[PDB]
Amino acid sequence: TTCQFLTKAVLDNEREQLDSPSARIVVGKLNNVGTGSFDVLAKVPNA
Amino acid sequence: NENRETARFIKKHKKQVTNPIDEKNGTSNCIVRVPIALYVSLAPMYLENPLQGVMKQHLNPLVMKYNNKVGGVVLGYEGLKILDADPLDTSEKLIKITPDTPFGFTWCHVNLYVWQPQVGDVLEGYIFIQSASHIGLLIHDAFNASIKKNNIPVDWTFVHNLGHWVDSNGEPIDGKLRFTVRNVHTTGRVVSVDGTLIS
Amino acid sequence: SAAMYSRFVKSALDDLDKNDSTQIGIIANQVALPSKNPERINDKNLNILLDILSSNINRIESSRGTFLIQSIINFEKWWELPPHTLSKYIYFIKILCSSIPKWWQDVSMILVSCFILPIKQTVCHHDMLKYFLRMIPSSMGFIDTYLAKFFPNKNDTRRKLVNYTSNLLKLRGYCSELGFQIWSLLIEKIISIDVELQNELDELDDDVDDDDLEEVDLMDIIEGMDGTEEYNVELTQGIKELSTKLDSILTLVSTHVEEQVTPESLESGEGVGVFNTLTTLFKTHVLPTYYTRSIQYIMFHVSQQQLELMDSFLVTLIDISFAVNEAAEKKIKSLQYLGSYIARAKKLSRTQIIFVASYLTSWLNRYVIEREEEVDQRGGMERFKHFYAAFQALCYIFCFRHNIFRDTDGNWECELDKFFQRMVISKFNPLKFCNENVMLMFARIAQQESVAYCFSIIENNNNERTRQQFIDLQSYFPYDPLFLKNYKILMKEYYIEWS
Amino acid sequence: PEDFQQHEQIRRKTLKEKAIPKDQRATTPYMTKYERARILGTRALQISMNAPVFVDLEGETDPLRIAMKELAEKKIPLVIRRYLPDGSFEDWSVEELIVD
Amino acid sequence: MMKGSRRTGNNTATTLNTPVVIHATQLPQHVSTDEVLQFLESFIDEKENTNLSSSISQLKRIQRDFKGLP
Amino acid sequence: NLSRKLVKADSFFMDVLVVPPTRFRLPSKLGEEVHENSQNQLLSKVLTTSLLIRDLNDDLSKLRVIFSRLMNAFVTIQNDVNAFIDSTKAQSGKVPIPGVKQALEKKEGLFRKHMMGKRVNYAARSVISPDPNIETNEIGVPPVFAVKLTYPEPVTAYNIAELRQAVINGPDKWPGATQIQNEDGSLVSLIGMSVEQRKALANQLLTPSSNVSTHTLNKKVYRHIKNRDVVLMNRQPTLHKASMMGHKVRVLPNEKTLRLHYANTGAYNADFDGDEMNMHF
Amino acid sequence: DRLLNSSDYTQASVCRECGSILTTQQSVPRIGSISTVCCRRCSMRFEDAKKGEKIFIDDSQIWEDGQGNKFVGGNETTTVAIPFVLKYLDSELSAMGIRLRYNVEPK
Amino acid sequence: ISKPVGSEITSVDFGILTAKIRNLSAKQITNPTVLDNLGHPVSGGLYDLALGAFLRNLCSTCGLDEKFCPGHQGHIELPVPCYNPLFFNQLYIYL
Amino acid sequence: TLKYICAECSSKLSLSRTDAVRCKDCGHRILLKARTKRLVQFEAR
Amino acid sequence: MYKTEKVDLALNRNRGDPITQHFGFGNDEWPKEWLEKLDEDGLPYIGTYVEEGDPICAYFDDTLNKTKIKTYHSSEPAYIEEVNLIGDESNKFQELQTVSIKYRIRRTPQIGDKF
Amino acid sequence: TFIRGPICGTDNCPSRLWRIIDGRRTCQYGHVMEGDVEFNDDEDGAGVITRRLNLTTNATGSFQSSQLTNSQLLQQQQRQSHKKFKKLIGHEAKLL
Repeated sequence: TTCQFLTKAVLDNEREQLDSPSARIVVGKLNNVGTGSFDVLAKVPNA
Repeated sequence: NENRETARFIKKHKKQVTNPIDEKNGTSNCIVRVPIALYVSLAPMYLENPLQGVMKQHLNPLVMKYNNKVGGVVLGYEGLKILDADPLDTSEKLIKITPDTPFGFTWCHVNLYVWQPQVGDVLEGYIFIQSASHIGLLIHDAFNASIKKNNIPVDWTFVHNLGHWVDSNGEPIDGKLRFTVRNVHTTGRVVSVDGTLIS
Repeated sequence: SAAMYSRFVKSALDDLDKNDSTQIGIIANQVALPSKNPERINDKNLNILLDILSSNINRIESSRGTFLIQSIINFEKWWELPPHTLSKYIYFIKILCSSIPKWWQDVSMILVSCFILPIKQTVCHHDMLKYFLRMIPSSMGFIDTYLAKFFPNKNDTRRKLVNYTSNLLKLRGYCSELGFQIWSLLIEKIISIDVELQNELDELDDDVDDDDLEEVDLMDIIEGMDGTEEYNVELTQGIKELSTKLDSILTLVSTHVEEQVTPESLESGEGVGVFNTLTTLFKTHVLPTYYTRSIQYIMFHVSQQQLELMDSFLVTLIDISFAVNEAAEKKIKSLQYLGSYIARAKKLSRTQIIFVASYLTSWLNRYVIEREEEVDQRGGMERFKHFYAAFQALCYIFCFRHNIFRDTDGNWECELDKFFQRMVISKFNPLKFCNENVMLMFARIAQQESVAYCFSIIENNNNERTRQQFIDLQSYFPYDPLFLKNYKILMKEYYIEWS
Repeated sequence: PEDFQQHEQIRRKTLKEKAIPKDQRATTPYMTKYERARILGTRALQISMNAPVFVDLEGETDPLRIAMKELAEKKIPLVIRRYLPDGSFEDWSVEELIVD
Repeated sequence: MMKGSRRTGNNTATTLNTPVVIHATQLPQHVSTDEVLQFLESFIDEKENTNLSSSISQLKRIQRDFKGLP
Repeated sequence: NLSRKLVKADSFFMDVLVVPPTRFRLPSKLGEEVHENSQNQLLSKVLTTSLLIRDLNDDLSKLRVIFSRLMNAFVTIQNDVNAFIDSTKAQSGKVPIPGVKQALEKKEGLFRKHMMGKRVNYAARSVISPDPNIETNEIGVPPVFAVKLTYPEPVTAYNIAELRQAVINGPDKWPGATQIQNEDGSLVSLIGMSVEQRKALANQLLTPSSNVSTHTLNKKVYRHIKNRDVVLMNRQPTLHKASMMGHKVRVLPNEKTLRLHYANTGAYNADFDGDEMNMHF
Repeated sequence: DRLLNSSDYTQASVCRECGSILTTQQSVPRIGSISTVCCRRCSMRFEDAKKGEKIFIDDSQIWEDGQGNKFVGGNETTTVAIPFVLKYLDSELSAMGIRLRYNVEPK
Repeated sequence: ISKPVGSEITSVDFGILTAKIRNLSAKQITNPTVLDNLGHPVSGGLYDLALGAFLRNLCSTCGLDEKFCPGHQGHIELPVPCYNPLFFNQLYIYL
Repeated sequence: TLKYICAECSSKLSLSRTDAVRCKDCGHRILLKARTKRLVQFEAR
Repeated sequence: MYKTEKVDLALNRNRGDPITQHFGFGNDEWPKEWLEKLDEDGLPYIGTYVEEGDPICAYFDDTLNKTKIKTYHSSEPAYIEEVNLIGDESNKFQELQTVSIKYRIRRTPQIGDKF
Repeated sequence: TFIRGPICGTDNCPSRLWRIIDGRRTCQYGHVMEGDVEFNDDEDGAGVITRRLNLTTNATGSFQSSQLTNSQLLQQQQRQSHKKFKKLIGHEAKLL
């Protein structure tokens, strides 16, 4: 019932926070269940 | 009801600092230091000397070119400072790797010495050549000016043999000329300065 | 006629204020006809159109004024005009782009694209080009994008290829601030033709005399043809072109760099800048090229002219080959390059020969304590590939330069007749693990110089005997004899034969 | 103008109220099976783009097998940021985590 | 097509070339002529102790402009 | 509400449509027979009716029957935009024209067929075959599959010895390559070449290009699938996560089928009588 | 990898002011310039030059299209990596009178 | 992997297109003809060349070709405001 | 001389342009193509 | 494995429509290298080995002034077994427009066949 | 194999084009241009849409083939021209 929920999302004027995995695959964002559940940061020596 | 929208456009284009006419030379001031914040990409080959990596990838392509966000010609830079992603200062900072690529993005502060002239400014550059259509000038030995024929007083002629330009008082004009700055152009990668001698 | 067409072009010029722009699409069309269509404008009316447009500039600054300045740019064969129109055409562009500093985006699109043509064909092209370097300082940037883009195709004739690099070695001496973007554009675009040659090297090129062929030699075909034009393959690539392209181009590199090195420019000029812009281009470009002859002769041709240019490169070549902060397969290749540069170079000093070998035997005698009982531990003989590569370079010197190390008495410098006595019977056995052929001839010469007696240990490999990229670097001698038929004539003074 | 500086100041102060300090973090001291696959993923993805390697690679051509050797000797210069589900985070380095 | 790829090869302003965003964080604050030559002498000495060669020689014209004569 | 914009009534009413770009409205085709699009068919009926209700408004502008066709034209200008968005909420021969709403709601449509269920490059499928002479964590790749599937391997100082040999072998001999990527982004296919060009191009891999925009990037040789790569291997009803496991690659000559150990037949729940498995690389 | 990096994966352009994908455009450059990417509903046509004593435009905010116009503004666009179906989805919801505003946080 | 992405989409707002679509696309479509005889895209039709390049013609909006143009939108000026069948069930409450 | 074969009466029969595609002895329509002397090659496998 | 394929050129017409496309080759042009698979009547030699892509019959339509071929498009190579020539039924003067070719795919017991 | 199209980039190859493994067109010297993606559709009745056909999408890509009456200009006049013996022989018949 896709456009049932679509009209509901517009009449609510909803912001999609993009954190369910079915919403990250739609917008192409990386899923965060497993290896996407953290961030890797590189340590650089110079100030 | 026609003011809450039109106000959003005037302050978008109103320049922050106007150029002042300084030390009573007539010449206005156009060299200005501005602090900026960047969002750049450090690369894996420069992961041992990160300051040299940002300087060689993002800062050196920017010098001596017109930049949109500062409204001027970026002369040089001073004081690069990478923002740490760890709000603990220190040398061993750390930046964030993108998930897909090995590239790391970060924030940086640096002071840009930019050259920002506006309209209504007065500059003194040396005349490169002169003809019976224009006067061409090297502003500060690096920039270019073009005083067109409608922007020259009518009582100033041109003697020909090429040749010197003739003013009203019969003086063949010398290189170091004062001129009023008209609409500064953007169009080519060569960034020129239109001018007037009329007032 | 001359007074008739002078107001014919002012009526069209006054059509900006009349606001219809009548003959701008006609008068400037007339100057846009090609040379092969003789219905174009003559030069007398071209003086008429020019001096109207050189003396009034206010009335072209519009999008209707675009097409006429386009036509002066696209004026084909402007460099073949008579001097009362040529020297007036030159003065147009010098005040066109002065009045509007926008068209220089598009003028040197035409000026750099005519560097294909020869030197005396385009002596006026550099007169306008150098002018706008001292005129427009912020044009050094995008000129470099015009040199790389209008560098010719690799499979062109040499006429587009020996006259482009000639016009581009022309560009260096007038602007050394450009400098590094010239040689990087040459050296990488020489390897494009260079390494397409040695993988052919099976049989010789016949010296056919028809090398320098001809003098100066001097239709729309625009249809809807984008269907199938199948099976017109004829896949053939020439070979004797490619030995003569490197004859043509790389002689002119070494003939003009012969102008660029002489001590009048090495002491008060920019000749050391030539020497530094190639050695820093040596270790970046040509040293990671696998199996490439005939391009390391340029650094060989230059670093032999003075005693300084030699000695300011031997210390550079060794710092590549013995610093820990490099890659190992660079370090082995520079040792591979060092023994072949010393022994295959004619005009050197004899005290330059010994200091390489004195430092090299020092490195083996600074090896003498630290790493000479590591062999018996659990590992391989591949842990010592830097040591074997350095000893192999030592053997390659003595197989060529041996009589230098004989002193006046008849003895050997720095105990070379005692040094190999220790190295052979050491617990590395460098007779087996170095190259076979450089060690085969070293055993013969050690008998004919009475230095070592290492026949029976090369004999002592009967039942006794990753590695493939280490055997192969022992087979790449950098100063193998040149195949190029016409560049060796210059190299005959510099490069030593077999005997 | 200053309206950027009013926003950068907020963004970094909000990012200061999420950084849990090194004395107060309360997650596990183990490398939890997914760091190890992503550390060796990302470090090998750097070594293939000419990163400086801090191990004596001995004829190993595989970039992933090199990172598995930089991990065993604690030579990987990376930092894991463990997100707690309100947004706040703990920065654990790779040297102090314990690999399985 | 070809000249579609020339215009991709014309600019080539990507995220290794150019930064993502640039914001001016304060008001631009002018300096005297006495601090321009104080700056251009140290900045040229830093970058000459590759590319940037087409840029520094324009600064040396600018450096010579505040005290000398073409 | 942080913009404090007003909830207005013209949110409910459509003063204009928008038309999708031409790329999204290309003509349909069957064989040589290139028909007209579904989307243009509905969108023209609105545009004829809009011109009518404009032309007939000029007819009533000079003063009955003309008031009864204008009011009937409001029924059908509403009914044809109702047809443009929905299909069941319009009238239809037997099965009417699909609207943009009904292009979205089933197993097919858009939101499950092309957003959760995309089709992928670098994949292969074949019948599987038993093998006790491979490792249990392995799949036996045929040489038919092996000379097609390629992996971009960036050329560096530690792999130029094995990537020169890949460009020399070319896309016929197995431990080879198919195309190399320059530092500018363009590719160079090695298919039609001979050993002259390929050996003269393997020797240029570590050469820096003169550009400064791409002085960071290096080249990428698209080597074939060697014995050290891995593979996602996929029995087709994936009822649990052990039906999609990661095998190592062992390239076997002289075979036409994927070839799998017996220890993996309980995990995928496979019986070796014609099961196809997807090989994702 | 098996749902973006192999299937479609476009690097599209996105305006950082209206937050929309399909309102972007690379300009037709005037003959000296290089073409750049500029939004459309964040843009204002050059006829709207209505009233620092004067409010003249910096000429770097002025871009053209091939149909003739000059627009002011429309800058602040970026490049994000999306699937292509999101570009097609956002062109089907526009036909329904529905807009999708994308929040792109590095600003 | 050698083309990194910086900015990235973090959250998605839903919304309604106001009738100021005339800002982003005034290339409006009035002719219900799709193609003429002799196969050309007619001006002001549903295959106009300002809506993106088509049949090897250039885009009148991009200046780019058949492949490189992203496509562009176009509006159809309804002379009267007929309502939307999506939001109709939820204005019939409010009426 | 290329020919054909009538499928019914088995008469060998060449056929030219502007001819009814028929046999000329019986009136049969189905008219199969004969094979001529022409080299094909095989592995003996 | 045998397999037939009806090659019909009268699919595109009505009964009141005159003839457009004709079997056999065209002149005033060079259709290259199609004569190794095909005979001078536009039909294949029988016994001929055809792969995917290979021409299977030549026709000449008058509405293009051009000789196009039809193509054997199948994953499995075959041999032309039979070529039949279907005559007309209605009138006694029009050209042949229906040809049914028979292919022969050899099928040795490869690995994966079920016994 | 080769399909002649435009000239090619790189300042190297001026030649025709040629498609590569299933998806993209290259020159014969190795160089390949961007955006070359072949746009082939799927196959699934399928809506009551069977009319208004003018194109035939030849040349391995998008569209623009079969222009209407681009060779019919001699076609309706070659029924009355190709065949002989029209019995219009009036004064030549007395010579015949």
